[PDB]
Amino acid sequence: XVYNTRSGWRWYT
Amino acid sequence: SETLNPSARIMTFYPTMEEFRNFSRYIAYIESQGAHRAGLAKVVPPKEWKPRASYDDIDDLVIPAPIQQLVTGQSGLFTQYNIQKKAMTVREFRKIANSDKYCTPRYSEFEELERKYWKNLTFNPPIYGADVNGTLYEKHVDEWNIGRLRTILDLVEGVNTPYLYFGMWKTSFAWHTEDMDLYSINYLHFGEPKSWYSVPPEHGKRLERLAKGFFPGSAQSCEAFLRHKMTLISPLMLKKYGIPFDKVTQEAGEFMITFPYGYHAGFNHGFNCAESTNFATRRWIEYGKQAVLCSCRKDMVKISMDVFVRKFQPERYKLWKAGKDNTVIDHTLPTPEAAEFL
Amino acid sequence: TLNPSARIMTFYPTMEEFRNFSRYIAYIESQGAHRAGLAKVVPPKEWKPRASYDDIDDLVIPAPIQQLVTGQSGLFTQYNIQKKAMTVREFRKIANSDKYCTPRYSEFEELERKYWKNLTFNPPIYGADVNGTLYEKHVDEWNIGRLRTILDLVEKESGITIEGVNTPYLYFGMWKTSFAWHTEDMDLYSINYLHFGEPKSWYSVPPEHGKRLERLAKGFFPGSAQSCEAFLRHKMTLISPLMLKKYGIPFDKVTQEAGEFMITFPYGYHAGFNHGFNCAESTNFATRRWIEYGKQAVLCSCRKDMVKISMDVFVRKFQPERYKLWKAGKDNTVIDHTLPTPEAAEFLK
Amino acid sequence: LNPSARIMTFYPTMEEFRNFSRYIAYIESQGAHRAGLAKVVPPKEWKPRASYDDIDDLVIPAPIQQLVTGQSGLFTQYNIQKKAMTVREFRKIANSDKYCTPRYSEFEELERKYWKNLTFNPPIYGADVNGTLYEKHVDEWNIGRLRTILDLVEKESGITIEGVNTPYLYFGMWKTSFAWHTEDMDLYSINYLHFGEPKSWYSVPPEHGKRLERLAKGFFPGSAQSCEAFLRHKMTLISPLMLKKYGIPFDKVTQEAGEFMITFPYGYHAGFNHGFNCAESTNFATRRWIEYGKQAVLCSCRKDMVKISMDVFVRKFQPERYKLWKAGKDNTVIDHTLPTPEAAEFL
Amino acid sequence: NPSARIMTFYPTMEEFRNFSRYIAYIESQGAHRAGLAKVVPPKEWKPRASYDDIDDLVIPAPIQQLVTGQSGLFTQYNIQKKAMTVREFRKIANSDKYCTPRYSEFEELERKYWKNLTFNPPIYGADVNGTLYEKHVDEWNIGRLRTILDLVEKESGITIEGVNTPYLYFGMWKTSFAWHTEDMDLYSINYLHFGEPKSWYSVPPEHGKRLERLAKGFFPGSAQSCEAFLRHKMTLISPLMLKKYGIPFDKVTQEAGEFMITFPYGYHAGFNHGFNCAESTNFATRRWIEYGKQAVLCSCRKDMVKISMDVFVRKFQPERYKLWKAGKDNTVIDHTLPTPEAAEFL
Ligand SMILES: [Cl-]
Ligand SMILES: [Cl-]
Ligand SMILES: [Cl-]
Ligand code: NI
Ligand code: NI
Ligand code: NI
Ligand code: NI
Ligand SMILES: [Zn+2]
Ligand SMILES: [Zn+2]
Ligand SMILES: [Zn+2]
Ligand SMILES: [Zn+2]
Repeated sequence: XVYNTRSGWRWYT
Repeated sequence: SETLNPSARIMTFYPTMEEFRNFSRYIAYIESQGAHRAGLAKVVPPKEWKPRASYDDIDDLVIPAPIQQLVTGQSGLFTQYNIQKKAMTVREFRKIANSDKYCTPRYSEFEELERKYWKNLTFNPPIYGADVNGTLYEKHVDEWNIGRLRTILDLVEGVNTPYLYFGMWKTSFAWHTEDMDLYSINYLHFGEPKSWYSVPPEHGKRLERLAKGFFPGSAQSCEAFLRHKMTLISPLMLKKYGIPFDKVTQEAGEFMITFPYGYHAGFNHGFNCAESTNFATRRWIEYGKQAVLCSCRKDMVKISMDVFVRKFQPERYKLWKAGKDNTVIDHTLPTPEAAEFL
Repeated sequence: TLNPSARIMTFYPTMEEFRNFSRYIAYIESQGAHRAGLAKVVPPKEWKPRASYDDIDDLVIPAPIQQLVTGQSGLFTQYNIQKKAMTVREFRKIANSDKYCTPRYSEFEELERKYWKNLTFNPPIYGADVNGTLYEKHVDEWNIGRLRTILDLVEKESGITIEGVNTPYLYFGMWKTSFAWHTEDMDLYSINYLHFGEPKSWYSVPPEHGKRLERLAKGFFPGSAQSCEAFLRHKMTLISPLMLKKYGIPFDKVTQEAGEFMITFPYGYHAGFNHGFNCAESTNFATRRWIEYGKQAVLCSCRKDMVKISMDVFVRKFQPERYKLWKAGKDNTVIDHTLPTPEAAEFLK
Repeated sequence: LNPSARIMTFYPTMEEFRNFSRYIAYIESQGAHRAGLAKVVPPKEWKPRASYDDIDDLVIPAPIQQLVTGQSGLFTQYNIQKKAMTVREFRKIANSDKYCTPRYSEFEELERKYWKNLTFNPPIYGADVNGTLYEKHVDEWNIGRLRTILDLVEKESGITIEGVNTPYLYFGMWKTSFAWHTEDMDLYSINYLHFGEPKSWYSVPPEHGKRLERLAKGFFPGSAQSCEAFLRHKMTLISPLMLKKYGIPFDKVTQEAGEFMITFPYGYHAGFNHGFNCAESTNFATRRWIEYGKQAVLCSCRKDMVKISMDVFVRKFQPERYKLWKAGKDNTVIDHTLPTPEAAEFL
Repeated sequence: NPSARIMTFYPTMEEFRNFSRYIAYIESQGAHRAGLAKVVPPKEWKPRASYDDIDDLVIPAPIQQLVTGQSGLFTQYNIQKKAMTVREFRKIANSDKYCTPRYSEFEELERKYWKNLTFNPPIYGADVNGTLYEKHVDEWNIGRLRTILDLVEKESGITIEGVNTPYLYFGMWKTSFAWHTEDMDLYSINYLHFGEPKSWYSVPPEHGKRLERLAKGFFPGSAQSCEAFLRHKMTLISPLMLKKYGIPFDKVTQEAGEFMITFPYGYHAGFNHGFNCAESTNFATRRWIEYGKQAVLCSCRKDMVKISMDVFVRKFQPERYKLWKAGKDNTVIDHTLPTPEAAEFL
């Protein structure tokens, strides 16, 4: 899924 | 106020050591010169000033969540997908960044490297060592310490913590304003440059309109879809639709300041390390109150403006809490702290 | 011969006597009210400065102060800890909570005993020094916003604004929130109207005996006295009435209730505490009689931001003949604290 | 690019259709396996399920957004995990304007659009969904229970490998694609397109498989140095134009709803979905596969990759060779043309 | 329970040199059980030749300590005062109104402390960034103890003042530090450079939880507002109160030139006898990691100290990493067990 970080949306597969 | 920086062009400042020392006061100063109208400003600190004595002891720094940046798109419109990769050290990251596969191409003029960036954006997806909690400042450095700027943003009851960015060639940051339309400070510790695009806050809406036109699905799914930081729009595309923008290349030892509601984007020329945080001035409070936030994610960055309205606009607290504080922001107006320079 | 006992006098003006505030101050001075240093004025029941207090829950108290009190044997020092801004609603929830609410008591003396017994325990929050007024605009009678006394000359001519002195201050109190022994800045007059809520109890030392209280205070806080000429003006010093009795300081007590005015007179030392959640509005004002006090008021030397009013404008306007003497520094006039204000002539005829 | 390497389609009768393993042997007697890919159209009466109305609330735990990077007919696909969703949410997105099939007249136009837009508008693939859409009472060609010798893995080893000896479901949309690959352990594969738009396939005859990986190695040398069997990552897309350019024989076939697709050992295949559809697939084996299983070059760079112990198979079907193979002295050369022994009945 | 009493150690210079090793040793002797330990350094060892050149050192944020309470339960409020020099501070501290009272036995001074706690609020020159160690001192240098705590700065560069950097404390009579464990339940090192003694109370880690319960019972409002309100370092509890409710505790006075070691989850409190100057910082061992994982932190303030445990777990507890990140790590701490590094001394 995905989580929000300072640099954006980070997708952790 | 509109007489200052009428062009809304990115301004560069060369403070002396005594002008540089008080960071907040200097932000107010550059706003008294109209710097904020560009949405982006450069500050060259005095050569004597160094946040760190050397950068030879950072090989052991760990990038917990490097991101491989896949880019899809064409015709100057792209969407970037940051894929979390296996943790690595700055040494490992530097070895990849400088390797043949990922290193900066040959170029003479900047415009050539920009052309290559916009041409090859979708190929050989690079790794960005982004969003590392950390600082490369030494403890004793009290000027422009991104780790502890001590702005009113500290009142939040971490946006004000420092983040390290280990870039390699054609690592990108998408078009966006800061979370809560805050200020940004970005210092380039070492390495190759970082090129920036910026749209004046005065014209931010126009960019948004353009963006909504090109990604109608994303806009339908989220009013503030640009806040996902996935949207890349080439400057040629902005020029094609008459959107005022400026560009500036940041080199090692230089500060970039993004101002409230300044849309900016850019890319790294090669292996580098930057350090950035968000900060605020009193001017930001209205921005914070009016910032259009990302609806679709529960973990978006949302700061309660309540403490700021109480402390700095007590007379309006009631009105604001009743949804009736319809103040209109004047993007040309300097922060009140600039009074002593006006 | 007027008010020899120097006891706190209460007044019940009719609506017509009430109208001219400055004139009524002259009247109550004609009656010797100023000799107590403190006087209560109950306005006519028809009079109200505001139709309702229903719409203030979201009024912000910028700098609530938690009052830490240290001391023993009727001698205490109060330290104000600034806290983050809170609304009147939040302040009232705290004030009326079981932790901070007024304790159960039969008669006032019991609550006074509890105040002096628990003064140092469970520090309360005081919604003090709030810039604003709860008076409605139309009210012309006793408007703490516009009392239109001679003190206006500070802002009118000298152009100087002094918060809580020139302008109105609101005060949200809870049980055992205190104001320390002090006279007003520049030894001015004070007006305090209790809009709503529980009573506020006052101790008052007659101006005639103010120097005695000072002398006692200096004895009890020698270090503070060495540091500052007028250390009581820091408004940190609490002295129980039992200590005033023990060392023969004349004083009087009066409890002020919602809808009531309290006037403090030049060089009238006073202190007190709030019974529970309440809201008071106060400002400073002046009469011609105050001018001599202002000229002679001993001031805080240890702080650069202390309240000082330039008396020149006043002496020029109301003591024309004396300016040159006073400006020379040989105007050794001696205040008689019993003499009413000159404006009281018409009430003494 | 060879007459015996062309994909054959078979139209069995219900009587021919019943015994699956036997029909696989038959089509191999007919040389189907030489194309590496074969189509089997089941009899018109046969259905694995009465209706597909009840599946709309079915959940896709891990939909995959297929981000493709590359150019000049060479691409790498990255599978980005998405929020779980139902096939109703999936169908909405699939049929929406951004992800619906383009307007086309002939397949060739749709193929050209696929290879032209491969790297744009990443589709979501409801792939690798455990479960079957066969009704449990269907004994013919049940992907859930093919009753092939591959069963020996679960029956003897007790190992369950999801997608290999269990059924997988695939909810596709336009431009969703599967990269060039052979099956795990170079097994057989079965693919049934339950409903919806077609799935187009590319096949390289097993005889030329080594050539393809050779080509792949030359074009992804980093991936090749990292992993010998890097194509097993299923990330590598190569266009028909590149195959033709480098002299790799291939064939293409389009699978419509209701049709079966058989993948033969070491048959590299790739392809894409025309639009919203649902496919069910699993792996299976024959005696012929055992040798492939013994010789399959596998992924060395990931510990979770599928590896089947060939012991049980050699022991049961090549007893004479067991010790020899365990000694590492089994140097049998596979003949990709030869049909499976069970096809001797048809020869 | 001498097994859990405060121990004092007198290392020779050779065994003094390796600080981390010596911590492992005193743990082998069971010093960690008290939660507090004294280390008297070699008489030849000195961190700094003279203390007469620091009079001009500025105390940026000296705090006046207002204390409110009764019956051995108090709350301490720290009122920031104007910056002052060491010179000004010592002048006040040694003045008549703030000097140490006259006393013969330590117990008399303790009695006066607890009797006069709420009166005459002292000023505490606390949390002064800096070190009084001379640069070329490689033994027990609070500025650079070289413990595994350093890893967090080594991997991120982040420093937390007073935690991975030294702090100076200029105390006077009756300046107190409330009941607390260290941030992240770390180890603490405190060296009294000069001046009057500092008295300490320590509750054994074994019984630390009991203390928390007791505190929660006395400050239910504070306990409802914050999970770990003791971390505010505002709560003063007299030894009489601890005894009454059966909380085991020990007391020790630290003289000038003496080290105190605070052990993970060792609650401690105390007061300064008179004008003095101490230097402290935090540090860690492998044993600390579990404490750091299980430390109950302040939930009501964003400025509270929080260290990311991922570095430590990944490096020293790979086996549990997946479970710990999963939340399936149910390790129970045996506060009795010494640090693995103590293996040398059995
Ligand atoms: Cl879109
Ligand atoms: Cl004193
Ligand atoms: Cl490669
Ligand atoms: Ni930014
Ligand atoms: Ni007053
Ligand atoms: Ni396949
Ligand atoms: Ni401590
Ligand atoms: Zn959004
Ligand atoms: Zn003063
Ligand atoms: Zn591999
Ligand atoms: Zn807390």
